[PDB]
Amino acid sequence: FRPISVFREANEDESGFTCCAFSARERFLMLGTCTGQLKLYNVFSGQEEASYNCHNSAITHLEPSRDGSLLLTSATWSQPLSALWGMKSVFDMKHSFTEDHYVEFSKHSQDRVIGTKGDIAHIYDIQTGNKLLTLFNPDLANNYKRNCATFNPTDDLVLNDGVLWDVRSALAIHKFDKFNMNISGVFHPNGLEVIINTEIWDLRTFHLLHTVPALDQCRVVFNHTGTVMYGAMLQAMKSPFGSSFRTFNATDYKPIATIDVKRNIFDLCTDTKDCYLAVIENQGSMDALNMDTVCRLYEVG
Ligand SMILES: Fc1ccccc1C1=Cc2ccccc2C2=NCCN12
Ligand SMILES: Fc1ccccc1C1=Cc2ccccc2C2=NCCN12
Repeated sequence: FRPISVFREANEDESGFTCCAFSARERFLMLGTCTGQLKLYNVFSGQEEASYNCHNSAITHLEPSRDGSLLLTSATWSQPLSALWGMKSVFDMKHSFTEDHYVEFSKHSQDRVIGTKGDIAHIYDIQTGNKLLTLFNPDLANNYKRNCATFNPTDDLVLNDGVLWDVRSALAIHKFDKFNMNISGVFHPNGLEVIINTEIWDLRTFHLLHTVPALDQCRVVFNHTGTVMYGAMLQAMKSPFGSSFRTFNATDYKPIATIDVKRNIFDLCTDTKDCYLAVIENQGSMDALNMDTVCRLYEVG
Protein backbone atom coordinates (compact mmCIF):
# COMPACT_ATOMS: atom_id res chain seq x y z
CA PHE A 1 0.00 0.00 0.00
CA ARG A 2 2.21 2.77 -1.54
CA PRO A 3 0.70 6.18 -0.61
CA ILE A 4 0.45 8.28 -3.89
CA SER A 5 -1.58 11.36 -2.67
CA VAL A 6 -3.20 13.03 0.36
CA PHE A 7 -5.41 16.12 0.59
CA ARG A 8 -7.88 17.96 2.87
CA GLU A 9 -11.02 20.00 1.97
CA ALA A 10 -9.93 23.35 0.41
CA ASN A 11 -10.43 26.64 2.41
CA GLU A 12 -11.71 24.81 5.56
CA ASP A 13 -9.83 25.03 8.91
CA GLU A 14 -12.03 21.97 9.67
CA SER A 15 -11.84 19.51 6.75
CA GLY A 16 -15.17 17.65 6.57
CA PHE A 17 -14.90 14.86 4.01
CA THR A 18 -17.39 12.02 5.04
CA CYS A 19 -17.46 9.69 1.95
CA CYS A 20 -15.86 9.15 -1.52
CA ALA A 21 -16.23 7.40 -4.92
CA PHE A 22 -14.25 7.69 -8.18
CA SER A 23 -16.06 9.67 -10.91
CA ALA A 24 -16.61 8.13 -14.37
CA ARG A 25 -13.99 10.83 -15.35
CA GLU A 26 -10.45 9.39 -14.82
CA ARG A 27 -8.24 11.38 -12.33
CA PHE A 28 -11.28 12.82 -10.31
CA LEU A 29 -12.69 11.71 -6.96
CA MET A 30 -16.20 12.73 -5.74
CA LEU A 31 -16.50 13.46 -1.97
CA GLY A 32 -19.48 14.23 0.30
CA THR A 33 -19.00 16.56 3.28
CA CYS A 34 -20.40 17.13 6.73
CA THR A 35 -22.20 20.38 5.36
CA GLY A 36 -23.95 18.20 2.72
CA GLN A 37 -21.73 19.39 -0.19
CA LEU A 38 -20.65 17.31 -3.23
CA LYS A 39 -17.07 18.12 -4.28
CA LEU A 40 -15.06 17.02 -7.29
CA TYR A 41 -11.30 16.86 -6.57
CA ASN A 42 -8.40 16.04 -8.76
CA VAL A 43 -7.19 12.91 -6.75
CA PHE A 44 -3.41 13.49 -7.68
CA SER A 45 -3.10 17.34 -7.30
CA GLY A 46 -5.77 17.62 -4.47
CA GLN A 47 -7.35 20.59 -6.48
CA GLU A 48 -11.07 21.28 -5.85
CA GLU A 49 -12.73 21.48 -9.39
CA ALA A 50 -16.47 21.77 -8.49
CA SER A 51 -18.82 22.14 -5.49
CA TYR A 52 -22.69 21.78 -5.09
CA ASN A 53 -24.95 21.85 -1.99
CA CYS A 54 -26.97 18.61 -2.18
CA HIS A 55 -28.26 18.65 1.46
CA ASN A 56 -28.43 20.79 4.62
CA SER A 57 -27.13 17.89 6.75
CA ALA A 58 -24.01 15.65 6.39
CA ILE A 59 -23.58 13.29 3.43
CA THR A 60 -23.49 9.57 4.60
CA HIS A 61 -23.26 7.86 1.14
CA LEU A 62 -22.88 8.63 -2.60
CA GLU A 63 -22.80 6.45 -5.77
CA PRO A 64 -22.06 7.73 -9.30
CA SER A 65 -23.65 5.94 -12.33
CA ARG A 66 -21.06 4.17 -14.68
CA ASP A 67 -22.06 6.34 -17.80
CA GLY A 68 -21.23 9.60 -15.84
CA SER A 69 -24.79 11.13 -16.13
CA LEU A 70 -26.36 10.42 -12.62
CA LEU A 71 -25.46 10.57 -8.89
CA LEU A 72 -27.20 9.14 -5.77
CA THR A 73 -26.76 10.85 -2.33
CA SER A 74 -27.96 10.13 1.27
CA ALA A 75 -27.83 12.70 4.09
CA THR A 76 -28.36 12.37 7.91
CA TRP A 77 -31.49 14.39 9.06
CA SER A 78 -32.69 16.14 5.83
CA GLN A 79 -36.10 15.91 4.17
CA PRO A 80 -35.73 14.57 1.60
CA LEU A 81 -33.13 12.14 3.06
CA SER A 82 -31.80 10.73 -0.31
CA ALA A 83 -31.81 12.10 -3.90
CA LEU A 84 -30.88 11.44 -7.56
CA TRP A 85 -28.93 14.22 -9.40
CA GLY A 86 -28.28 14.74 -13.15
CA MET A 87 -24.69 15.85 -14.00
CA LYS A 88 -25.14 16.39 -17.85
CA SER A 89 -24.24 20.11 -18.40
CA VAL A 90 -26.20 21.52 -15.39
CA PHE A 91 -25.99 19.72 -11.98
CA ASP A 92 -29.74 19.39 -10.99
CA MET A 93 -32.09 17.27 -8.80
CA LYS A 94 -33.92 14.58 -10.85
CA HIS A 95 -35.90 12.86 -8.02
CA SER A 96 -35.95 12.70 -4.19
CA PHE A 97 -36.62 9.69 -1.87
CA THR A 98 -38.26 11.30 1.12
CA GLU A 99 -37.42 8.94 4.06
CA ASP A 100 -34.93 6.37 2.46
CA HIS A 101 -31.69 6.58 4.54
CA TYR A 102 -29.66 4.68 1.87
CA VAL A 103 -29.89 4.14 -1.95
CA GLU A 104 -27.96 2.24 -4.67
CA PHE A 105 -28.27 1.82 -8.47
CA SER A 106 -29.12 -1.59 -9.96
CA LYS A 107 -25.86 -3.15 -11.30
CA HIS A 108 -26.32 -4.87 -14.72
CA SER A 109 -28.72 -2.30 -16.41
CA GLN A 110 -28.59 0.99 -14.33
CA ASP A 111 -32.31 1.82 -15.00
CA ARG A 112 -33.45 1.50 -11.34
CA VAL A 113 -32.71 2.73 -7.76
CA ILE A 114 -33.14 0.62 -4.56
CA GLY A 115 -33.67 2.57 -1.32
CA THR A 116 -33.92 1.40 2.28
CA LYS A 117 -36.19 2.74 5.02
CA GLY A 118 -35.60 0.81 8.28
CA ASP A 119 -36.60 -2.84 7.60
CA ILE A 120 -38.24 -1.88 4.16
CA ALA A 121 -36.75 -1.88 0.59
CA HIS A 122 -38.23 0.41 -2.19
CA ILE A 123 -37.40 -0.04 -5.93
CA TYR A 124 -37.85 3.02 -8.22
CA ASP A 125 -37.88 3.64 -12.10
CA ILE A 126 -35.10 6.28 -12.87
CA GLN A 127 -36.98 7.92 -15.76
CA THR A 128 -40.39 8.36 -13.94
CA GLY A 129 -39.11 8.30 -10.28
CA ASN A 130 -42.15 6.02 -9.64
CA LYS A 131 -42.08 3.33 -6.85
CA LEU A 132 -42.42 -0.10 -8.60
CA LEU A 133 -42.05 -2.46 -5.56
CA THR A 134 -42.00 -2.53 -1.73
CA LEU A 135 -40.11 -5.63 -0.40
CA PHE A 136 -40.99 -6.29 3.26
CA ASN A 137 -42.41 -9.27 5.23
CA PRO A 138 -42.84 -8.62 9.01
CA ASP A 139 -42.65 -12.39 9.86
CA LEU A 140 -39.17 -12.89 8.13
CA ALA A 141 -37.57 -9.57 9.28
CA ASN A 142 -34.25 -9.62 11.20
CA ASN A 143 -34.49 -5.86 12.16
CA TYR A 144 -30.76 -5.22 11.31
CA LYS A 145 -29.81 -1.76 12.71
CA ARG A 146 -27.65 -0.93 9.60
CA ASN A 147 -29.87 -2.60 6.96
CA CYS A 148 -28.77 -1.71 3.38
CA ALA A 149 -30.92 -3.24 0.57
CA THR A 150 -28.90 -4.23 -2.55
CA PHE A 151 -29.38 -5.80 -6.01
CA ASN A 152 -27.30 -8.87 -7.05
CA PRO A 153 -25.07 -8.41 -10.17
CA THR A 154 -27.91 -9.37 -12.64
CA ASP A 155 -30.64 -7.25 -10.91
CA ASP A 156 -32.99 -10.33 -10.57
CA LEU A 157 -32.39 -10.81 -6.78
CA VAL A 158 -32.43 -8.37 -3.79
CA LEU A 159 -31.01 -8.84 -0.29
CA ASN A 160 -32.99 -6.81 2.21
CA ASP A 161 -32.67 -7.16 6.02
CA GLY A 162 -31.13 -10.72 5.61
CA VAL A 163 -33.98 -11.89 3.27
CA LEU A 164 -33.16 -13.00 -0.31
CA TRP A 165 -36.00 -11.77 -2.68
CA ASP A 166 -36.83 -12.73 -6.20
CA VAL A 167 -37.65 -9.37 -7.97
CA ARG A 168 -39.96 -10.62 -10.91
CA SER A 169 -42.21 -12.63 -8.55
CA ALA A 170 -41.82 -10.20 -5.58
CA LEU A 171 -41.46 -13.30 -3.34
CA ALA A 172 -38.98 -14.03 -0.45
CA ILE A 173 -37.06 -17.23 -1.39
CA HIS A 174 -34.85 -17.61 1.83
CA LYS A 175 -34.37 -15.86 5.24
CA PHE A 176 -30.78 -16.13 6.50
CA ASP A 177 -30.71 -16.47 10.29
CA LYS A 178 -29.57 -13.50 12.40
CA PHE A 179 -26.04 -13.81 13.98
CA ASN A 180 -25.28 -10.09 14.64
CA MET A 181 -27.26 -6.90 15.41
CA ASN A 182 -26.03 -4.53 12.63
CA ILE A 183 -24.76 -5.85 9.25
CA SER A 184 -27.38 -7.12 6.67
CA GLY A 185 -24.98 -8.24 3.89
CA VAL A 186 -23.87 -7.88 0.21
CA PHE A 187 -23.68 -10.14 -2.91
CA HIS A 188 -20.26 -11.24 -3.99
CA PRO A 189 -19.66 -9.97 -7.57
CA ASN A 190 -19.50 -13.73 -8.76
CA GLY A 191 -23.27 -14.04 -8.22
CA LEU A 192 -22.87 -17.33 -6.20
CA GLU A 193 -22.18 -16.15 -2.59
CA VAL A 194 -23.67 -13.75 -0.03
CA ILE A 195 -21.47 -12.13 2.69
CA ILE A 196 -23.49 -11.42 5.86
CA ASN A 197 -21.14 -10.12 8.58
CA THR A 198 -18.73 -13.16 9.38
CA GLU A 199 -20.92 -15.74 7.45
CA ILE A 200 -20.35 -16.59 3.71
CA TRP A 201 -23.45 -18.44 2.36
CA ASP A 202 -23.84 -20.49 -0.87
CA LEU A 203 -26.81 -19.25 -2.97
CA ARG A 204 -27.37 -22.85 -4.33
CA THR A 205 -27.67 -24.82 -1.02
CA PHE A 206 -27.88 -22.03 1.63
CA HIS A 207 -24.96 -23.89 3.36
CA LEU A 208 -22.28 -21.89 5.33
CA LEU A 209 -19.05 -22.03 3.07
CA HIS A 210 -16.66 -19.96 5.32
CA THR A 211 -16.45 -18.34 8.78
CA VAL A 212 -14.35 -15.08 8.72
CA PRO A 213 -14.13 -13.67 12.29
CA ALA A 214 -12.12 -10.61 11.07
CA LEU A 215 -15.14 -9.42 9.02
CA ASP A 216 -17.18 -8.79 12.27
CA GLN A 217 -19.01 -5.41 12.03
CA CYS A 218 -17.18 -4.54 8.70
CA ARG A 219 -18.40 -2.67 5.62
CA VAL A 220 -17.02 -4.57 2.62
CA VAL A 221 -15.88 -3.26 -0.80
CA PHE A 222 -14.50 -5.30 -3.78
CA ASN A 223 -11.97 -4.22 -6.44
CA HIS A 224 -13.53 -4.00 -10.03
CA THR A 225 -12.42 -7.54 -11.08
CA GLY A 226 -13.73 -8.89 -7.72
CA THR A 227 -10.47 -10.79 -6.75
CA VAL A 228 -9.71 -8.63 -3.63
CA MET A 229 -12.12 -7.60 -0.75
CA TYR A 230 -11.51 -4.68 1.71
CA GLY A 231 -13.24 -4.41 5.14
CA ALA A 232 -13.32 -1.51 7.66
CA MET A 233 -14.90 -2.23 11.12
CA LEU A 234 -17.68 -0.06 12.66
CA GLN A 235 -17.04 1.81 15.99
CA ALA A 236 -18.62 0.16 19.13
CA MET A 237 -18.87 13.95 13.82
CA LYS A 238 -18.44 10.41 15.32
CA SER A 239 -16.34 8.26 12.86
CA PRO A 240 -18.49 5.37 11.54
CA PHE A 241 -15.40 2.99 11.55
CA GLY A 242 -12.18 2.41 13.62
CA SER A 243 -8.55 3.04 12.59
CA SER A 244 -7.81 -0.26 10.67
CA PHE A 245 -8.81 -1.93 7.38
CA ARG A 246 -8.40 -5.60 6.39
CA THR A 247 -7.87 -7.00 2.88
CA PHE A 248 -8.87 -10.54 1.82
CA ASN A 249 -8.38 -12.75 -1.24
CA ALA A 250 -11.98 -12.78 -2.66
CA THR A 251 -11.80 -16.43 -3.99
CA ASP A 252 -10.75 -18.21 -0.65
CA TYR A 253 -11.18 -15.44 2.06
CA LYS A 254 -7.55 -15.82 3.32
CA PRO A 255 -6.18 -12.52 4.78
CA ILE A 256 -3.60 -10.60 2.68
CA ALA A 257 -3.03 -7.53 4.93
CA THR A 258 -4.09 -5.77 8.14
CA ILE A 259 -3.38 -1.97 7.90
CA ASP A 260 -3.67 0.32 10.96
CA VAL A 261 -3.55 3.94 9.57
CA LYS A 262 -3.90 4.96 13.33
CA ARG A 263 -6.84 7.37 12.46
CA ASN A 264 -10.63 6.54 12.37
CA ILE A 265 -11.91 5.71 8.86
CA PHE A 266 -15.06 7.33 7.29
CA ASP A 267 -15.02 5.52 3.90
CA LEU A 268 -12.90 3.56 1.36
CA CYS A 269 -13.48 2.93 -2.40
CA THR A 270 -11.73 1.40 -5.54
CA ASP A 271 -11.18 2.82 -9.10
CA THR A 272 -12.51 0.85 -12.17
CA LYS A 273 -8.99 -0.53 -13.08
CA ASP A 274 -7.99 -2.20 -9.72
CA CYS A 275 -5.07 0.36 -9.38
CA TYR A 276 -6.07 2.49 -6.34
CA LEU A 277 -7.71 2.48 -2.93
CA ALA A 278 -8.93 5.92 -1.63
CA VAL A 279 -9.59 6.14 2.17
CA ILE A 280 -11.09 9.02 4.25
CA GLU A 281 -9.31 9.25 7.60
CA ASN A 282 -10.11 11.60 10.53
CA GLN A 283 -6.94 13.34 12.16
CA GLY A 284 -9.24 14.47 15.10
CA SER A 285 -10.67 12.21 17.93
CA MET A 286 -14.53 11.85 18.28
CA ASP A 287 -14.29 14.15 21.42
CA ALA A 288 -12.71 16.99 19.31
CA LEU A 289 -14.67 20.31 18.82
CA ASN A 290 -14.72 19.44 15.07
CA MET A 291 -13.87 16.87 12.39
CA ASP A 292 -10.48 17.01 10.51
CA THR A 293 -10.51 14.34 7.74
CA VAL A 294 -8.06 13.84 4.84
CA CYS A 295 -8.38 11.66 1.70
CA ARG A 296 -5.40 9.29 1.11
CA LEU A 297 -4.76 7.53 -2.28
CA TYR A 298 -2.85 4.22 -2.17
CA GLU A 299 -1.33 2.27 -5.05
CA VAL A 300 -2.36 -1.46 -4.55
CA GLY A 301 -1.56 -3.03 -8.02
F1 LIG B 1 -22.42 3.00 8.02
C1 LIG B 1 -22.90 2.93 6.77
C2 LIG B 1 -23.61 1.80 6.34
C3 LIG B 1 -24.10 1.71 5.04
C4 LIG B 1 -23.90 2.77 4.15
C5 LIG B 1 -23.22 3.91 4.56
C6 LIG B 1 -22.71 3.99 5.87
C7 LIG B 1 -21.96 5.25 6.27
C8 LIG B 1 -22.39 5.92 7.37
C9 LIG B 1 -21.68 7.21 7.75
C10 LIG B 1 -22.01 7.94 8.91
C11 LIG B 1 -21.32 9.14 9.17
C12 LIG B 1 -20.32 9.62 8.29
C13 LIG B 1 -20.00 8.90 7.11
C14 LIG B 1 -20.68 7.71 6.85
C15 LIG B 1 -20.39 6.84 5.64
N1 LIG B 1 -19.60 7.19 4.70
C16 LIG B 1 -19.58 6.08 3.74
C17 LIG B 1 -20.26 4.88 4.47
N2 LIG B 1 -20.94 5.66 5.52
F1 LIG C 1 -31.08 -24.10 -4.57
C1 LIG C 1 -32.18 -23.42 -4.28
C2 LIG C 1 -33.18 -24.04 -3.51
C3 LIG C 1 -34.35 -23.34 -3.20
C4 LIG C 1 -34.53 -22.02 -3.65
C5 LIG C 1 -33.52 -21.41 -4.41
C6 LIG C 1 -32.34 -22.10 -4.74
C7 LIG C 1 -31.26 -21.40 -5.57
C8 LIG C 1 -31.17 -20.05 -5.47
C9 LIG C 1 -30.11 -19.28 -6.24
C10 LIG C 1 -29.98 -17.89 -6.19
C11 LIG C 1 -28.96 -17.26 -6.92
C12 LIG C 1 -28.06 -18.00 -7.69
C13 LIG C 1 -28.18 -19.40 -7.73
C14 LIG C 1 -29.20 -20.04 -7.00
C15 LIG C 1 -29.42 -21.55 -6.98
N1 LIG C 1 -28.63 -22.35 -7.57
C16 LIG C 1 -29.12 -23.69 -7.35
C17 LIG C 1 -30.49 -23.51 -6.63
N2 LIG C 1 -30.42 -22.08 -6.35
